[PDB]
Amino acid sequence: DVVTLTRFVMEEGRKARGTGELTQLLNSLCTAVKAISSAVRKAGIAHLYGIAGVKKLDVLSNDLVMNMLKSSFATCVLVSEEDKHAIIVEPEKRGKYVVCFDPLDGSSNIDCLVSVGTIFGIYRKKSTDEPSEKDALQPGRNLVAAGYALYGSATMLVLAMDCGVNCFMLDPAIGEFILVDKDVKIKKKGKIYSLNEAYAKDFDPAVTEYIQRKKFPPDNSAPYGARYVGSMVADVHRTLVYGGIFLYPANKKSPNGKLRLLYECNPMAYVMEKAGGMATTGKEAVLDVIPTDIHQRAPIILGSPDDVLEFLKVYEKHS
Amino acid sequence: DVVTLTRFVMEEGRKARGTGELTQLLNSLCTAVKAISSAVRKAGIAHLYGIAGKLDVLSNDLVMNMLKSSFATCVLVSEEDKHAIIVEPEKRGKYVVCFDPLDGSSNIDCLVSVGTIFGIYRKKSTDEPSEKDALQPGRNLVAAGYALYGSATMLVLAMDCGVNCFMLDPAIGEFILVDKDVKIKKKGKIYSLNEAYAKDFDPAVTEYIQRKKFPPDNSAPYGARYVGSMVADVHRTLVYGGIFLYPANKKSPNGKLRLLYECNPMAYVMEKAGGMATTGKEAVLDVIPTDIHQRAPIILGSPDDVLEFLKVYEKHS
Amino acid sequence: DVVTLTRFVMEEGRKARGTGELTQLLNSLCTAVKAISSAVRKAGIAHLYGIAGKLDVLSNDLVMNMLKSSFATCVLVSEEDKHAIIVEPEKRGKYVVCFDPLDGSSNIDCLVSVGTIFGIYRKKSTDEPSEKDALQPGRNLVAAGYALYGSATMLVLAMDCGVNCFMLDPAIGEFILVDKDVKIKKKGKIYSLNEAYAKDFDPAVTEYIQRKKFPPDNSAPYGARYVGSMVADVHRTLVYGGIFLYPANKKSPNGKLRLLYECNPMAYVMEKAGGMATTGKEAVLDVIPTDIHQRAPIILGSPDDVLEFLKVYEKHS
Amino acid sequence: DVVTLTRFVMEEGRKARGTGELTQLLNSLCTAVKAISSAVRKAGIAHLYGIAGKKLDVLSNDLVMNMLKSSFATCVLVSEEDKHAIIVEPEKRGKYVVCFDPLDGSSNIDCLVSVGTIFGIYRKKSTDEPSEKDALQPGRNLVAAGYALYGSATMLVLAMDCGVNCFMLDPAIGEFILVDKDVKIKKKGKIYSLNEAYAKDFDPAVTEYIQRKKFPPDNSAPYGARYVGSMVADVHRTLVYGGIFLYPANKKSPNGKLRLLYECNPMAYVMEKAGGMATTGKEAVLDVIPTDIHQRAPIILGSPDDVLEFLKVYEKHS
Ligand SMILES: Nc1ncnc2c1ncn2[C@@H]1O[C@H](COP(=O)(O)O)[C@@H](O)[C@H]1O
Ligand SMILES: Nc1ncnc2c1ncn2[C@@H]1O[C@H](COP(=O)(O)O)[C@@H](O)[C@H]1O
Ligand SMILES: Nc1ncnc2c1ncn2[C@@H]1O[C@H](COP(=O)(O)O)[C@@H](O)[C@H]1O
Ligand SMILES: Nc1ncnc2c1ncn2[C@@H]1O[C@H](COP(=O)(O)O)[C@@H](O)[C@H]1O
Repeated sequence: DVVTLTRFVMEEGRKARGTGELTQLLNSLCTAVKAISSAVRKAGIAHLYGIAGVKKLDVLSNDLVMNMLKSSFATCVLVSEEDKHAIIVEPEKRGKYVVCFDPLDGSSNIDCLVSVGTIFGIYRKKSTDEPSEKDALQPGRNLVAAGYALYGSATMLVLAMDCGVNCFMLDPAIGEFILVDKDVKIKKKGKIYSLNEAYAKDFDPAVTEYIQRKKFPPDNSAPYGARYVGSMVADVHRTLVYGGIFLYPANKKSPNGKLRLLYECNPMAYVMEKAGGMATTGKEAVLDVIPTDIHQRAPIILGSPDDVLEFLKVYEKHS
Repeated sequence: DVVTLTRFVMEEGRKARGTGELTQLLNSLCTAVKAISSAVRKAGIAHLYGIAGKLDVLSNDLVMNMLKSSFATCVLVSEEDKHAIIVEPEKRGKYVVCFDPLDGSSNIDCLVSVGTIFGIYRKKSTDEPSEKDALQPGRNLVAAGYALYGSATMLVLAMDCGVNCFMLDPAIGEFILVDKDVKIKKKGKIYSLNEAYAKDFDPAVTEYIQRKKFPPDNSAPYGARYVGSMVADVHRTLVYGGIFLYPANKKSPNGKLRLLYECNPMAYVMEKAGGMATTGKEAVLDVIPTDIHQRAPIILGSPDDVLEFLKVYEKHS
Repeated sequence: DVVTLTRFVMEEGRKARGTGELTQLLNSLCTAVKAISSAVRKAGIAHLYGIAGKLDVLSNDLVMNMLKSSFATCVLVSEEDKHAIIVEPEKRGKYVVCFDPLDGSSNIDCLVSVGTIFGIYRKKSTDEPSEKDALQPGRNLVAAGYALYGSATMLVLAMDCGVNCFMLDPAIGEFILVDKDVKIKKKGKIYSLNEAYAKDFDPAVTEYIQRKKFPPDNSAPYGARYVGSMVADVHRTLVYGGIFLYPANKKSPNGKLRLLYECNPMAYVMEKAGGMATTGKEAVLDVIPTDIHQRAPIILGSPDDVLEFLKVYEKHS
Repeated sequence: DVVTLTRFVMEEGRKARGTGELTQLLNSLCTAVKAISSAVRKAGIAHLYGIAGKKLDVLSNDLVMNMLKSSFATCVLVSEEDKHAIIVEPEKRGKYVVCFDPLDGSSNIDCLVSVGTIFGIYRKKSTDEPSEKDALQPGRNLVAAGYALYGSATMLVLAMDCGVNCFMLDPAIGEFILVDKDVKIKKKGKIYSLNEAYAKDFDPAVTEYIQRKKFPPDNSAPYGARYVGSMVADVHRTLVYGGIFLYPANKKSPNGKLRLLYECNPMAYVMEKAGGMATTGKEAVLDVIPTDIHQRAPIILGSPDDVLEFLKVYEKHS
């Protein structure tokens, strides 16, 4: 039976015997995402070039996501990549959830018409205290739901919650997300590696060794294929679907990595873990780092379990 | 004030005093690219998943049928077809179109950028059409371009006057001209190639890549980016500048990419944008084919980046 | 704040402390309707005219399938099917839905507005589901409404709390709420019926019409509009006020529009919008169905206009 | 096997050996009609309703106007929406005068019924500096005319000297597909269309005619009646399914209410080219010499035999 994202989430809420606050939050985020998809695809640019005689996309996506999340009456703290401070929703529109999100990841690459996406992660406010940004600083392990939408050749939403990962595809002709892959699990070992090899001179010796093992295999197996789109969502998605490892490791220029923790690392780490994968900083699992700044960055090496173990072994070999 | 692809192509056709045949051909190609864009975006998959109770094949069919219908073609060479398709006599015209309907079709599962590459040579031969009519060097190209289905659908069309990028507005289904007489940056900052095959790279491309991560003059290293979809990687080179290399690595030491419908369109585009495209040994538009599916090595990009590659190449010959 | 048909129905759902059966049924209906809208706007037909080489059945199938799949229906009565469909025991829920999948389908050739009409009852008996659960008088409706595919697509949804109108934004696949707690004008200035039947009208309606063209006093005449598809005509009546009439006539002694999925849904919308709907002899919402495809007379619209019809009607009984 | 509007129009420009200017005008108009259909269908209303935190017929006029000036094919543009004729800037002038109603019946849009765009195109017949007088040509001199109906699907009906051709917009690729070729009207239909409020003000010929239509003298079946109140929807149903449309003169002007240059003449032209008729009661609509760009005219149009039947009872009350 076809199932849409909306009929799936609603039914899952019924099983969960929830009041419907998270379901609203999610039905809101699903509209924000169709609107961002529509804009990314440039529906309307004829008007910008004077067919009849606008905001930069990342400003617009931040506004659509934030406006729909406030109007859901399910949020109290929202953290966005675009905003230096956590937004505390006005009491009238308050609910119990905290939402960390990256509205248009890889937006830099839009001029080059590169895949771009939206990352989000949902924490329940654990405090009984008046909402402050101290409610967003929860470890990834405490996530209720997390996921991403990827605006590629087609638009796909991947939604991860305690039951697992489910992929959903947008049909633009009717504005519905159809369930196309349920209970997605990742390849145990894959054949591809992703990292920006441009930083070769600033790489950590353990990273340096791991790539070489993939280029010139000791046991003279097939060399691993290289791929690096440079937009996190395109890269974790291909890693989920096909398997392999994605690395955005700590390199000398940026000792804590470059990728932000709450809205890029923890959502992706949670997807990867619920699909049978792993995500590690090198030292710990990404989902266990306890955040001290809502915009804190983390190293991330994530992907197919065997491949992350192999990296972790060359890593442990340099302690 | 607005120009659409249709008004541009019709107007250029007028300036050139053409019979209207190449104009009818480019229009058919435009409709095909929109129909492929809608199908790449999965418009209608709810009907597959049973709401009311192949894509690369579809793309090939859409292009084939539209081109035949244009009454502008005599020989059609496709990536999906082992032999050149010769048009029925009634539907014949003077042009030869070589096209890869959906480059990177593998990647559609990972929803990675996909594209339609195409080249148009005029049939100069007096004879009845045959596969040999597709064996003309890229230097004999009348027009070429691609359509990328990346985060938005953009068509890049290059003809004698220069390159022009067009943005598809899906709402009204119209390609609006967004960039005229495009010229690529002289030097770029990104190098693109699959470093997995490092084990099989001839010493010159190995030395080239090293000079990009550890620069002799102490500049900053180039960034690395590799979609693994030629159209995607060449459009980022066209727009952001840089160099793209699918060299002959020992595993497939003739290159991978095909000359008639992959390398020569992107090469023609690069030359009309002020760029360069080489096999290392010679310029890609000049290598005369022996086989419609002949592979070639190709290195293309900003003039000073491709010039830099040629210098380490010649320092190994 | 924007409110969409999805966010609005959820909230009504939580206020009503429902189990979510009806919310799932209304979510299902929403999807079906955006799918029928696309099919009506002829999306994809290029494919049929060979770009690469009956609308009501597809509409019946989209509403039928989305409804069995909601797990909330147990008896479905469509205009298309001669018998009430009984849902399969695994897929049963408590609601009984009567619907006309693409009302006005006969005029789609002439590109006339078309729409979908639905009513939702709640099964009353504990017996095995049968055609008899569908036979409840209109007064017992939990919700009812229609979707008009006109110059834009609109869904009007009446529930006990009131009538609300939603507009489809086709760029994002969302029904945005544009009018909330609609109420109809008390007296209108448009009368709507097929005056071609004049030879067969009973004297009450023949007097009533003459009374609108030649006012017995000296009011301006009422203007006349008859699009010819109930959804288009009753939607104009709701928005602009007036009266719509499709009475019995000798050839249709019992009327022509069907009680269960045409008259009762519109009567419920009229009545919750502060309007009236009558057969002439009794309110449409109070007649008891004996058969599912039963015909009935209906005059509906602004309260003052319908009352003035009822006075000339009773003057001839 | 498709032929699109772009291909049909281009192939036809080539056969007629034109310079290509009429082809640029007609191409420009096709885009403007697709831009309007998107707007009519409410694509984007979420932004107006604040998803991120009449104007429709003024926008329609802006889309048609700016697309035709840029075609470089026009020199005088007469719009319903504008009091005076627009003269094109000397550097963008071509040889065509276009008369158009950019969104016909945009009163019915609240109620969401069918609205449409109507146009007729003329060639400038004199050497003089362009003026409103260039637009003052009887419809007999039209080069091409048509309309676009934004009904349940969007359709463009184009009528040129060779015939009337109906094209359907596939919105999923924005392409007008030729769905029917060289269209001909039925000789006689079974629908009559007019607003019967005016019964009080109807002159005796149309009162007699409509009466013969509901109480048919020869005891045949009576005609059905339909009236949408948007001329595009009403004339289109008349083309497609046959019958008669009337919007006659009465005390609300002895001259009718619809307009000659951009409502009457385009539909009168399409009607004749589909094998139908269009009269003012006295002269064929395509022959009345206009003297003002917003001049009104009575119009009865439709199947040949039906218009001929009205002319018989019209002539009876003179
Ligand atoms: N739609 C949903 N799908 C998954 N679980 C949900 C759903 N809605 C609510 N639940 C769960 O029930 C708890 C309370 O939900 P709620 O009452 O809606 O705020 C949440 O923390 C969720 O984990
Ligand atoms: N639309 C076009 N834009 C660019 N040049 C064209 C155009 N159409 C034709 N010409 C030129 O004229 C030659 C013959 O065109 P034709 O006779 O129309 O098929 C072409 O091969 C082009 O070099
Ligand atoms: N979404 C809703 N809109 C308004 N009424 C509702 C809704 N959901 C539940 N109801 C009311 O509560 C009753 C039980 O609904 P339910 O248990 O979900 O099937 C229905 O018959 C309605 O009268
Ligand atoms: N696309 C076409 N369809 C049919 N007739 C055309 C078309 N293009 C040109 N014509 C005819 O040729 C004449 C001269 O063409 P032009 O020089 O472009 O204005 C026009 O006034 C028309 O009568």
